[PDB]
Amino acid sequence: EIVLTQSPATLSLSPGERATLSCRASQSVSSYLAWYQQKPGQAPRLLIYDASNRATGIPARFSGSGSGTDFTLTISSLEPEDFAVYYCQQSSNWPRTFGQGTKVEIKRTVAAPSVFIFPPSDEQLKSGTASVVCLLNNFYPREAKVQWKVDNALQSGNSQESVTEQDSKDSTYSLSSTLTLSKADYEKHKVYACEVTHQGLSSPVTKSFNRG
Amino acid sequence: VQLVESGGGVVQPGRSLRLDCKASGITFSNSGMHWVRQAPGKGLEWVAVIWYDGSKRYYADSVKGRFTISRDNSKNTLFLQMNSLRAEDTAVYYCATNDDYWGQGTLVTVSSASTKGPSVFPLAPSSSGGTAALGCLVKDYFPEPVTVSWNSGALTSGVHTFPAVLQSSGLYSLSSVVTVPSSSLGTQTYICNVNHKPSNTKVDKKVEP
Amino acid sequence: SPDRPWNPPTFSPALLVVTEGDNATFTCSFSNTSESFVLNWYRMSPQTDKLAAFPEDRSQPGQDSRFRVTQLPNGRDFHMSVVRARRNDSGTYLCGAISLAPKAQIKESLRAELRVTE
Repeated sequence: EIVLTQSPATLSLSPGERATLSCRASQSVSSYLAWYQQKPGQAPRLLIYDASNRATGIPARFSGSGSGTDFTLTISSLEPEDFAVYYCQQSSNWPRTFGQGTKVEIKRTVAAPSVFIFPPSDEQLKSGTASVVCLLNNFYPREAKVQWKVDNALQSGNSQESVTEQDSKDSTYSLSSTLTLSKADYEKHKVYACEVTHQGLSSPVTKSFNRG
Repeated sequence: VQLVESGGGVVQPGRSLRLDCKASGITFSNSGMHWVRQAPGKGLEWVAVIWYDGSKRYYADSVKGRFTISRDNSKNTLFLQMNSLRAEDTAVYYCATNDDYWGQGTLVTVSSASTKGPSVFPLAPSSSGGTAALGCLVKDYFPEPVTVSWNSGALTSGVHTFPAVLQSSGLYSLSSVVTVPSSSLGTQTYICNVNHKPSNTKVDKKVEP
Repeated sequence: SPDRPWNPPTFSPALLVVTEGDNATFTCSFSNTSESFVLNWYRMSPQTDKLAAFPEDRSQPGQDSRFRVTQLPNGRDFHMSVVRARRNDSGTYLCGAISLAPKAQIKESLRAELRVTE
């Protein structure tokens, strides 16, 4: 299998700006590279095949280049429609291999998040389990770190994050990290703290509470 | 001018299943066909290909010996036989011609988990910046999806419903949160609305600080 | 060859000589029942230049025209015609067939030459 690496991971632009996306092969596919477009909850859309040739009924602003190993898809004047995830593909040999894809993200002003911490539902305990939720609403960019700290102590291997898709109007994300602990171990500690770090934060802020 | 797929949904491990892709308003019989899946939240992965007549076919290493790709050119139907399915094979399977006509995609979920209704737990609010945040936590249900409304769709501003994440139990869990003004807590009652249609479950939770 | 062998169109004559200001015509006979193909007319240079095509392209402005493509009644042969031929209209001409799939694949005939006297 050939390994297609796409760069960058995310691209933050605005309507009208240039867009250049790169794809690197573990090997040489010659010109057999293709480029696809995908929006959330949809099927892949062909854009450029054979690295130059543009798909039919595809806007002129879309183009491509590169040969052999490295190739570049380009969007001259970016459009609000064009914000999506872009994968390349090689038809050289088998198996046909895609890339991880590059995400073209809407670029906005930098807004720091809002940190909220929710103690385990009283009733959720009646079951024998506890879940702590650290909510982060309305921020940008997407980069965020959340360290769970119980009683000054370390912790990890527990939590799972989730982040909503980019807001339509606002253009910001939202993240919610959950911490699920046995009802027992939950009760044998004191403070539950959520430490968050964001490029909009002048200094990492930590929300917490006590079992009582 | 389409490709319509079929034969998806939930199946236990090791149990087989078979996809059907019926093309229309094209010439299927003379085009070549492909199979491409994608794991949820992850990129696309090529699966298999069959030449238009069937003279040759190639697979992905991940599917060898298990999957089988074929076509009946008479009925203009592409077939995919998926045998010995593993939980990892969970994906959305699209069919596409070599000339790149793609379908809607068909969803196949592989899990040993039974169909279970969600537990719904309240998330107590505030202590924020002038606004209060109150969520509801929908846990240990299967399979997806679950519709959530707040006060029967009568409150949408500040509503955020996070994508459900699959957890070590093999059961999904998510959190739906809404942002409201602090001072309003108690003049305006907040009730969460949970629906899981397959499990046939509807729950309304009254969230109070 | 996953898709399927699709054999290219043809052109005629190999060398066409018309007086200048006069009308020259080439005949492209292409037949496919299956799918949807669009015929294109070309002339090269020191390098494809698209002159006409069928169905007639209305997309770009520029009103009248010299180069035009039309299907004959038998529904196999097509008429490739430059009218009011200049002296610099001479050069390597050709035709090609094009599919309608997004990944559309093109095949061209064997190029022919035109000469304009006077």
